[PDB]
Amino acid sequence: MASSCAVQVKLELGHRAQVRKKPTVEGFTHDWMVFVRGPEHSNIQHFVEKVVFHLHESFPRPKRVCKDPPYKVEESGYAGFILPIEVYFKNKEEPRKVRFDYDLFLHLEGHPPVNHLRCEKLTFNNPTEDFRRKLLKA
Amino acid sequence: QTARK
Repeated sequence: MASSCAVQVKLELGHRAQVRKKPTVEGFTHDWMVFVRGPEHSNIQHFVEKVVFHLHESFPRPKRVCKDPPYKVEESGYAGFILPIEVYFKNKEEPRKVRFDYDLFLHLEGHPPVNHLRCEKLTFNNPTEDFRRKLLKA
Repeated sequence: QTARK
């Protein structure tokens, strides 16, 4: 054709982590929550099929799948770790998904809680008409 | 930061 398209989508990955007043019965010291969302309350479900959070193997059932927003996991724990996150698209071509290795870090007692935000730009060059329609509703 | 695993 005479024309081509490049679509850019912004994602926000982030987490909050707080030292518990009182450890859990297992002795877990922190409460945390990790999330994937669009910026400024934008709807990313238009183009996201699901978000898979791969927790550390010490967690029971570490593969946590979110098929609907909010795309998040809340847990209690004792150590920070790398958390691979897979964002799956409502796309029939490539790419079908994208992966981010998210640093789920915790702060020691006596320091402010963690409130971290990580911004990611995705670029889709010449998506299918169908995927383009989904991306550009978001 | 706390310890890691």
